[PDB]
Amino acid sequence: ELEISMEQVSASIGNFTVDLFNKLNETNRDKNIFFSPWSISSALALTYLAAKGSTAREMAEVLHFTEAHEQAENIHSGFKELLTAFNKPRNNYSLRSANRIYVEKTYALLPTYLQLSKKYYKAEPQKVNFKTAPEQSRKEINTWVEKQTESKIKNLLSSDDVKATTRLILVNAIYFKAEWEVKFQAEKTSIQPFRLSKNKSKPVKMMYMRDTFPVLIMEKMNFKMIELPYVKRELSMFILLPDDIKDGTTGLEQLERELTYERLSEWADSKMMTETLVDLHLPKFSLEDRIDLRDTLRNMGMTTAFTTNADFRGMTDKKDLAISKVIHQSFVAVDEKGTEAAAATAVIIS
Amino acid sequence: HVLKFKVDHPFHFFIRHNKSKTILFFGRFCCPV
Repeated sequence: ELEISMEQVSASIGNFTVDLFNKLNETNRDKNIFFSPWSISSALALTYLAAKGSTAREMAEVLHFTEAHEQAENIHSGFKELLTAFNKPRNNYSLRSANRIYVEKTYALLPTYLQLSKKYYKAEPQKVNFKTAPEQSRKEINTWVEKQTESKIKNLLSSDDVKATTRLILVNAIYFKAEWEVKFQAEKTSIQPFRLSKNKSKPVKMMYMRDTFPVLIMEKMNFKMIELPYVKRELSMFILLPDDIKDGTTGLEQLERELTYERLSEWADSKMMTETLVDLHLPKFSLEDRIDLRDTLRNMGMTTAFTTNADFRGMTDKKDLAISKVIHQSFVAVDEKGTEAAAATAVIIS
Repeated sequence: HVLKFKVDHPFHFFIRHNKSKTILFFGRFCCPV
């Protein structure tokens, strides 16, 4: 039962990842994109727990909890067990995720919502003074996020995000740091050209090694995929690389046009993806980003939650709450030793 | 032979928890710096 629940949530997150990427890609075809769909889905799932009617239904459909309202209890259960799996005690690498509910001290929440939030998301409520101390409250939340992220997600919320009208902020944080199973040797790293397009390139620190990794060759679809395991292969970085640059922009036009999670799932655990000796060249790179996902989520079909018709009576008896912002901030650094990655998502309700 | 896997042009990448097959981070790198 619990195993199936975990598979359903993992599948929902995978579907959401592709949909989210596709929506982000529509407006920004030529920019770096990086996010944690785990963090975004976790924070919005904790929000969905409180949703009712069309507010809930739309969120469930966008997040792939349901197909396009009865609460998806299987999903909340799946998130619980996944969170437990990610937070397993260990000292061979770093993986942790946490959720928290920040609420206006004067605003009463339903006890049933708090016990369910604690059960399924390990989210405890912290009363804060939004009404007459929004800056105090903001810094308090940002400090917690810093602690959960080893200070890699620093000032999550700005003064434009937390105001006197703010009533709840539901936050997820995730932190990951691990060595590669097989680390690159720094002496083999050198300055090499990274080709942005057919007619453009820029210099980057290119890491190099010759070793054996699982590789899927898809000649017909013009791409290859490789898995780069972290220690004990408990997590991996997968890289999808087009065979060359075979279009007028980034080389990813075919891949991005044909991207589905069904395809991505089939590739990622394919029998054709066998252990292959490879001359691996990988850039040393780091990405940071920040976005308010309101507009994006609205364009994906999550509309009612951001309106004066929003219904969050799962957490309150009054229909006086709506989502104002969904702040997502991310960070990743890839180097010879491994990868450090981090993110936070803050659902701001007023 | 040795297969050339040279990541010197735009690519998608993601970090996965393998046992659960959960994508934790997803991205596209197409623009250095």
